[PDB]
Amino acid sequence: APVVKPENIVLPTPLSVPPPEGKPWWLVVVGVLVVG
Amino acid sequence: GYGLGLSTRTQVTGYQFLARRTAMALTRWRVRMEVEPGRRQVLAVVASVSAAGVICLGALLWS
Amino acid sequence: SSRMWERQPDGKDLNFGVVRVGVGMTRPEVTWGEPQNMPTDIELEPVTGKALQEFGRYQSVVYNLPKMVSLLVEPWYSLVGEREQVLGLTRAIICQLAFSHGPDHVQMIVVTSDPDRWDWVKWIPHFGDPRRRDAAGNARMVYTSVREFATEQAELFAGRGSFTTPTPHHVIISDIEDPQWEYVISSEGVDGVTFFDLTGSPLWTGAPQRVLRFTDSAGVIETLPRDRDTWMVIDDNAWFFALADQMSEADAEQFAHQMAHWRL
Amino acid sequence: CVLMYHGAPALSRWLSGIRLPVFPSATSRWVFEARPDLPTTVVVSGGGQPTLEGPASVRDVLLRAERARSFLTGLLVGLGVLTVVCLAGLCDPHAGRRWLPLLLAAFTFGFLILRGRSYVDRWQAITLAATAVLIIAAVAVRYVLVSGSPAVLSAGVAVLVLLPAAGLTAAAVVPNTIYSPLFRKIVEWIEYLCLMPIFPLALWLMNVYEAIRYR
Amino acid sequence: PQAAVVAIMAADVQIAVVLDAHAPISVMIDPLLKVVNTRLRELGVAPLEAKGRGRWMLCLVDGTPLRPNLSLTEQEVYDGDRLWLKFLEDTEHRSEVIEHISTAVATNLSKRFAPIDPVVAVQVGATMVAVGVLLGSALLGWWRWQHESWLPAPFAAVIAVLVLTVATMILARSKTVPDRRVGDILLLSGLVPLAVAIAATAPGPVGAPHAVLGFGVFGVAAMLVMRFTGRRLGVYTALVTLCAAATAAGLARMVLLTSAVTLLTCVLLACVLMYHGAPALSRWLSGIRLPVFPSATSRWVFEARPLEGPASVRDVLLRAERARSFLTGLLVGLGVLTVVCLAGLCDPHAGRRWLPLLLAAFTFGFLILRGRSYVDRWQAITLAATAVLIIAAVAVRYVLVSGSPAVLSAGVAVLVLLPAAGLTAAAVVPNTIYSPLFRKIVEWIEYLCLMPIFPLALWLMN
Amino acid sequence: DHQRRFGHDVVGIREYQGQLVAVVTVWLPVEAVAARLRQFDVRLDAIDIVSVGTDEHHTWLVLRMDPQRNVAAVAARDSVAATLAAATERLAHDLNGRRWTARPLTSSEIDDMDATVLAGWVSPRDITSETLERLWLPDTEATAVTVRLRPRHGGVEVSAWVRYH
Repeated sequence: APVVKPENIVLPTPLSVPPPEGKPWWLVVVGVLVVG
Repeated sequence: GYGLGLSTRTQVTGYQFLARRTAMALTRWRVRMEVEPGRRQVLAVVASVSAAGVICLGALLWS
Repeated sequence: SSRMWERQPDGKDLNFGVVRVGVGMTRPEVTWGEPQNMPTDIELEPVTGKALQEFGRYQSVVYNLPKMVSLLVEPWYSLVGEREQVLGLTRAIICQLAFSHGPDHVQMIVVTSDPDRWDWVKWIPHFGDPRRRDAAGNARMVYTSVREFATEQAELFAGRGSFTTPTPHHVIISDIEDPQWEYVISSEGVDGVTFFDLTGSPLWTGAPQRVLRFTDSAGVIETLPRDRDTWMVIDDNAWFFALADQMSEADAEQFAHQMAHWRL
Repeated sequence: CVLMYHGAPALSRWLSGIRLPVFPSATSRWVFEARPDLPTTVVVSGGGQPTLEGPASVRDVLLRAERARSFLTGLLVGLGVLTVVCLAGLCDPHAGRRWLPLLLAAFTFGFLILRGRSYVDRWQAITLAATAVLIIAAVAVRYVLVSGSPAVLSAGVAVLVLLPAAGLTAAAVVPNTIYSPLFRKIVEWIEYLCLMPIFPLALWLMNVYEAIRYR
Repeated sequence: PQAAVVAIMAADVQIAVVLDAHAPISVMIDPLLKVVNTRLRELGVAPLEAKGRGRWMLCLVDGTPLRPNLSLTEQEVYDGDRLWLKFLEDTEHRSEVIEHISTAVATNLSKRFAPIDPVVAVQVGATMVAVGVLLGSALLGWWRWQHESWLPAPFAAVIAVLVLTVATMILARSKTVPDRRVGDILLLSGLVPLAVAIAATAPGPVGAPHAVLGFGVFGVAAMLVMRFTGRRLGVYTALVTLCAAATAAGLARMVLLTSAVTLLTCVLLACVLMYHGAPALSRWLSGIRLPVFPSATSRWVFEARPLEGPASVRDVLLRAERARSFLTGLLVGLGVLTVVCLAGLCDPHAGRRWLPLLLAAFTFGFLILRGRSYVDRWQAITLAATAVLIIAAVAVRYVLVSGSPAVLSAGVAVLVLLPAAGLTAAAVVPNTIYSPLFRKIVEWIEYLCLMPIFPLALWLMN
Repeated sequence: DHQRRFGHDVVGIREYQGQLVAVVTVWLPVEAVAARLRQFDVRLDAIDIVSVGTDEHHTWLVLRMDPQRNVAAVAARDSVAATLAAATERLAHDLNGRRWTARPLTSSEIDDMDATVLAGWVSPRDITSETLERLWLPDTEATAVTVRLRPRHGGVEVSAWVRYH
């Protein structure tokens, strides 16, 4: 007769990533000045 | 997630990754992806285009 | 491989009283241990998180395996749906039991108002009554009414306790639509006998865990989700259970002409 | 078409109606035990056979993949024909500015014939290889037909008889031999190195530089 | 009632039986199995068995199973048919599921299509170098046609000798595989530059002497490769047919000063005579004891198998395969010759122009005779194809150089209507059934096309 | 040539440009042997009824079968000879059972049959079906009478001829 076996397998842990905070408003002013 | 809702840049790269992985699954029939020549040669295309642009600017400076 | 299942409560008893009824999902033998240390939902990376969601969703089940009904856990079953769906399933059940279980372990009864649909069962030795003999051999245990029970031997038992083994396990099949069953059949049933109510009626349908309902024309059985191991109901909501292994009268007759060849 | 050879897998994904998963950006619920039930294929005869169960909606991926393959094969064939036709624009003999389109042809040859490594289906690979050699064949026949120089004739017949013979020798040798990882790496890099010049050279062919040099 | 006598086969045995033609197959399969098992056990042959799970079934010899609920009759079993008895292995199993799109794509493609492989790669290289060397040889021929230079002939000779030695070395060293067709492709490819090298040595302006010399030497080489190799002989049969006709024309233009029309009408006559003679000639050429290399069908029978015994079977099969291949090559060569002569005859700007159009129509019908008569699919298709190409070639030969809307409209109209009629004869006509008498009358009409050619051949000769 | 096969009888075969075999049979028999030109797989070239006598009344079937029209059948079988031997045993067993018996000839007896057919002239007849039993009647020391069946189309069409002395 055939064979069958139970098993237990832990799934791996997903990756983590810090959400970007977003650049402050003066940085945009500085960028525009630099291009100017 | 229908419609034109907002998306984060980490999702933009996540989609572009799944697009490249699907393209490699399409042209080749392997998905082991530790190295990928697709990127390398589209970078070579980018080098071609940027070199043509640069020489076009270098041509502009003559009068 | 015929008639190779065994009475005794070890080993084959895991499949002695159980019948394949269809095909459908089941939970795998691999058990998915929790993905511990899940990041918080703002830190969770979209791709790997979604992929793991899909893995848990789809590797939750094996698709298109045999779906089983245990005869030892319900006092009866009642079959709700179209007539030929119900009949085809019933013929399939009968032939499954006839192949898998010998006449000395399982005996069969059909109580009907339409014996032409049941004329094929005469060949199957499990319908042979060992007590009455005729020219053709053993008497066929097919009756045209519940009142036509001149047995009285399957009707002196007590109420039934669901198994967790009687000498023959009688399987009585009814499509007579007679109010007289509720006299010899209480709310709990008879000890060594399981029943199959064709032509689903409010008398037999008083337990949704016993009702196998053809919801789609192809023979999609819905019933209650049961544990793969204990056959016990896990939750009360009716859900997809199986697509029934319906079988034609000609195939049943052909199998019966095969089974009639043997006497062991 | 040079750009399009790099877009051809992505476009063949997109036209086949494969769509990559949505993302749970803000919904914050990750566990769904919905266990999608079997679609059931009715036996096409209807002849009382039991119906059969397929696993889910995802069974259409098996159709969409075969469609994507058929799109991709179509793309590569079409781009092949276009690039051969475009490299038929090399009419005049190589004296003057005319070695530049010949050089461009050589570069896009080398690019395609290496590009074939990336495509594993035999008709996509053969489509690229046949495109590559057809460039050289068309260029050579146009030189020998337009020009009446016997030296051009000798060069044309020489390349026509040697180059596919060299390809045959490469096909016989390469899959049996081992090679050094360094040689393998330079046989990668020769692809990129022969790919890169084609846009500057193309702008030389349009004389974009001279017009922008003087307009 | 109707009962059909049929053969049945199983267990490397064939038995003949009479089956109750209108009873369902499910009524009869079980005792037919018992009958077969009794007969096999009586023969000392190991009887049939069920292996694992599955079911017993009957098939047509083409492989399709019969519906068990249906009788013989309504699934079109007839008396004198053959049925094949099997135990079909159980088809059902769990359906797999790959939830990730990219992995599911990769696994389905890899499972279901075939990758490039070095076995294929060598054949591709051989094909491309064949195409290259035919372009080079045709190009040198074009240059010698245009210019009087003696120097192309050494180039053609040297490339021919290099590719021929390479082909010979591959055929000798690497004969061990059916990938010796690489060598066959190279040899086919390299006989052509040899032909143009010999042809270009003829001095003076190019013409008939160059043509007769090149076609003669190429046909001679194609005849030798029969006796030395005996492989891929249909294409060489077509080539030697074409070279025989071309050499006959070249000798007619050198020994005599005959006109082109006379020679084309001679060629057409030789064609229709050879079409009549081709099957007999093929059955002759079937037994020339050339080397024995099994072609694909014979190979793929001899993998399933080990004037008496199996050696007779092997010889009968190889002999038939050679016959069929010779016949197919002949018909292709004649088809080419027939269209090229009809194209050469029907100049529109000639006073006799009405006559060769009649020759075209007569030949068209005559070819359709053979097309309906000859058994092999690709020979009937050959005959039909050449018959159509007659019409197409003469139509274009008119309408290209005859600059008139009249001939244009006539050509394009017949060019679209005529193949639609050719389709119609099988598309609407029920299974192409006609009465035997009507068939024989059509055979009479297209035979009555033939004897008008004889005086017309005399009249176009003079 | 000769064979004994996995079948039941020994069978003589001759070959020259295709295979030849003959069966003897022992008033009128059935005419319907035309169907056996088209067996379940093989396709025979012709069925010829042959008869000779004065006294010495002998009656024969001689069969012609081209292997090259039958290659699809022969390829399934372990010999071309075994193929035609089986097909003639089929015809013999089909004829056998009635008052008339049938067997394949041994090739020695095939040469005997050829000798007796020779034993050392009128028109072929267009309409024949009634003729056979009276066409024996003209006075001769030897008559040979024979009928031919051939597959002109999906039917079978008939010709007969005779010679005397």
